[PDB]
Amino acid sequence: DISIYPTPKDMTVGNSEFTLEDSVNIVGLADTYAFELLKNMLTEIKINESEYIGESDDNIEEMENTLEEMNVDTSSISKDEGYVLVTDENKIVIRGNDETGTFYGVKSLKQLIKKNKVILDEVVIKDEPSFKMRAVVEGFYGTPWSQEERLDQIKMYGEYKMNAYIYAPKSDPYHREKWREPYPASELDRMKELIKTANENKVDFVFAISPGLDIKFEGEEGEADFKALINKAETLYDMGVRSFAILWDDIENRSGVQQAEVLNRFNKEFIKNKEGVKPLITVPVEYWGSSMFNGEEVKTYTKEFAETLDKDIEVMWTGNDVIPPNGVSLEDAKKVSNVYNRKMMLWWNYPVNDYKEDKMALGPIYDLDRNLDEEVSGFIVNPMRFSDASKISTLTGADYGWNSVSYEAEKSWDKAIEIIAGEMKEEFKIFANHSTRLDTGRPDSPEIKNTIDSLWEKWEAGSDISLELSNLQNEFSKMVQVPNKLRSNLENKALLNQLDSHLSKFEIYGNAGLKSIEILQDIVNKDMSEFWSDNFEGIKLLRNLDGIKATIANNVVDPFIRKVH
Repeated sequence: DISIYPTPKDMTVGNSEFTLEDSVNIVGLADTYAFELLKNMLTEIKINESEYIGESDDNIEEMENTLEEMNVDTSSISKDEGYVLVTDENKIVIRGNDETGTFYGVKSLKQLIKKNKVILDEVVIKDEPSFKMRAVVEGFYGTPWSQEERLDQIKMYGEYKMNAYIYAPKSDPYHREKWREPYPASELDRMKELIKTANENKVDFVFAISPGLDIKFEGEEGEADFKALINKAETLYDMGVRSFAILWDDIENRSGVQQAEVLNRFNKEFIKNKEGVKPLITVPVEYWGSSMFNGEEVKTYTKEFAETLDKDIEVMWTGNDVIPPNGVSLEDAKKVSNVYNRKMMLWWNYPVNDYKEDKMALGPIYDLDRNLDEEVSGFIVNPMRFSDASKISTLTGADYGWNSVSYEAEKSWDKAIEIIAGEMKEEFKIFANHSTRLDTGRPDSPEIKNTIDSLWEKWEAGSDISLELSNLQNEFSKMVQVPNKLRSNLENKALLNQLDSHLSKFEIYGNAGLKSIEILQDIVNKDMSEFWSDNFEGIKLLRNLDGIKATIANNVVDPFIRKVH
């Protein structure tokens, strides 16, 4: 099956395939990057000068040979970043609605090519995003991503059509403690590389400022602090920053009016007059739904903040809670969008694990309303400080952000695991299955849990539990085997290193689970001698588990083994 990720809005596969000659000839004028992409891919074919055909164009080009050729398929792709992609048996058309659309068209093409002959299936794809902003924020506490990780992350975003990176590292003082101060000389090449890499990838580099700890609003100092703010933003503009955010999350000041005013002035006196600068982004003091309401009434801060703030300023919130245990429903978002008189942006606190750092979140974006896009214009993933380990969840986030209507968590998770773990995808999922739930997320190993819950009812009733024991034994044997196989074969070694303690603990859980079954079986067999021995071995395995810091399988398997003892 043809597989494009994120899942395209509209895709129809054709009957035939075709192959490519060693010469191509591309007709198109076109986005530098979309075009340089097309090239690097062909050369991974050559460009002929005369008469197989590949027409790559944006709508702003109104290119003749392209628009003419594309008569067979009709265009109601209107949204920004939308594109159409056609292949037929031999022409291939890459028509965006814009420079980004054309880039994404090529990204989808790059996933169509099967390489030996080099074939390219025939399809019509009509495609565009559910959310206009699909971002990752560096918003965890703990050790920041390194330069290599950041660059690596940015490239992944462009690959999967995420269009923004919010640079908000808690430990970088020039975003916060020293917000007034421009970036030193030493830092400039570091930042430009980020910005340039983001630009080449159609990823908005968003610079976040958190002035809230000491900013002044009142009088002479207010005017100074405001000038400081304008200046800093000018610096960043000079580096190439075209997207900005001012954050009030997690500070002292509770003046909604003054904060909104600072934002409106900045929006007025900086944003709208600077060329290519995108809408300002903010986050309130009351950034979770429940913080915004006292019963049915809107709280003072939110009332003043929302009433004062210009409607074209984007506002992030986290859902009903800081970490919503059961995702975010359309009605949750409606309640907040009604107060703010605008589509909200969802800052989604998963896979971030900074509040539970010994457990990795390796599951799909889960329990977010399929039709959130009705009230929400932005989807923002807050990842773990562990970059490679964050990728699986983040990619499901890319899929949801791009195509929320057709997003299915489990099927999406399968594809992300395949992207990240390759040939080891089955072994990886067996592991990741036990590591999805933190304060939010898909519940861990749900079938195993049902098996156990069902087992205990039968056990208390003295009914035969052979099928369940058999089922559990299969699971536990896989748990025993997958760590060595992953340690041996997982190609992503940063990922392997991040997970190594978890994998070792997982192997011991497998063994402890196998022993727990034996203990249960001993009781059924009324074999007092065998029971004593197994019980003793089981206590030792429990001790081995308790000695390892890493948290995995802690909601389902762990209580099972402890209940048996």
